[PDB]
Amino acid sequence: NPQEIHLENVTEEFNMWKNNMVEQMHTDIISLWDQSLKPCVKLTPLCV
Amino acid sequence: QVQLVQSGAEVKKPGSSVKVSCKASGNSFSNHDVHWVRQATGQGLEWMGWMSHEGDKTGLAQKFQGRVTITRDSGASTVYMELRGLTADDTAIYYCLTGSKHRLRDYFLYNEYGPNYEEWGDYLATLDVWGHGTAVTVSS
Ligand SMILES: *[C@@H]1O[C@H](CO)[C@@H](O[C@@H]2O[C@H](CO)[C@@H](O[C@@H]3O[C@H](CO[C@H]4O[C@H](CO[C@H]5O[C@H](CO)[C@@H](O)[C@H](O)[C@@H]5O)[C@@H](O)[C@H](O[C@H]5O[C@H](CO)[C@@H](O)[C@H](O)[C@@H]5O)[C@@H]4O)[C@@H](O)[C@H](O[C@H]4O[C@H](CO)[C@@H](O)[C@H](O)[C@@H]4O[C@H]4O[C@H](CO)[C@@H](O)[C@H](O)[C@@H]4O)[C@@H]3O)[C@H](O)[C@H]2NC(C)=O)[C@H](O)[C@H]1NC(C)=O
Ligand SMILES: *[C@@H]1O[C@H](CO)[C@@H](O[C@@H]2O[C@H](CO)[C@@H](O[C@@H]3O[C@H](CO)[C@@H](O)[C@H](O)[C@@H]3O)[C@H](O)[C@H]2NC(C)=O)[C@H](O)[C@H]1NC(C)=O
Repeated sequence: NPQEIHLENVTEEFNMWKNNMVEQMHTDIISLWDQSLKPCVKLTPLCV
Repeated sequence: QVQLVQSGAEVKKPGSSVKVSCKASGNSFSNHDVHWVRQATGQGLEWMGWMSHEGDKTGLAQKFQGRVTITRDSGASTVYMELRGLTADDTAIYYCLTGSKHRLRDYFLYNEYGPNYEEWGDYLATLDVWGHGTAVTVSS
């Protein structure tokens, strides 16, 4: 139950393109990609 | 003893090409080097050229560059040679002979992650038995 409530009588500032949650995603996703990449076979024999 | 066969002798006009053929019984060219030799009466042997028994190499004595080619029938049962530009001083006994070689790596680098770098080459070991030969002469 990922509950949310509307706040009574509230407004709030937001700043798209300033939030760093996005930046966390940028490096988290990259890190994950590499995390699964790392345990794998190199193809450098194919440079022949 | 593998039978060897070669083209009949031929007279040719000056300034022009001739062609010869040879055969090995049992298709034994697959196991022997193809070679061609030239000789004139009263004169020493001259190597003309070769083909590897694998057929992956060919070559000529440098005197023949741009005048000679070597080809073979599929499955290498027979071989051929073409000579070009012949003149009256090219009259000679031509030969087809089988041959042997030693293949030794000439250089290497071991690679941990791939095939070793390698260089290889061929050294002729012996001539094998000679064909009966062909005679070619040039006249008007
Ligand atoms: C580890 O690496 C080494 C290389 O660093 C490997 O050795 C190399 O092996 C290749 C084959 O894989 C050899 O190529 C073949 O060479 C023979 C000629 O070589 C023989 O004669 C040598 C000379 O012997 C006289 O002289 C010495 C003094 O110098 C005296 O002591 C002797 O008593 C004799 O008087 C002899 O020394 C050679 O032995 C050496 O090599 C063997 C391994 O082969 C070692 O055990 C020994 O310790 C020693 O180092 C040897 O006995 C040629 O005849 C071959 O030509 C055939 O094959 C060609 C295609 O490759 C083809 O184009 C030719 O027409 C010809 O074909 C004929 O033979 C085929 C069978 O081989 C038939 O199928 C065919 O129908 C036809 O009949 C070929 O070139 C290298 O020479 C050799 N390296 C060196 C420098 O000698 C070693 O094998 C590797 N180890 C392992 C476990 O893989
Ligand atoms: C780099 O490696 C190559 C082989 O991959 C080496 O080639 C060798 O080079 C020398 C010089 O061209 C060749 O020597 C020849 O020897 C005969 C007789 O002694 C002499 O008459 C020639 O003038 C010549 O010196 C040698 O055969 C050749 N090897 C092969 C496999 O072709 C080269 O030496 C290497 N360089 C380094 C720094 O080691």
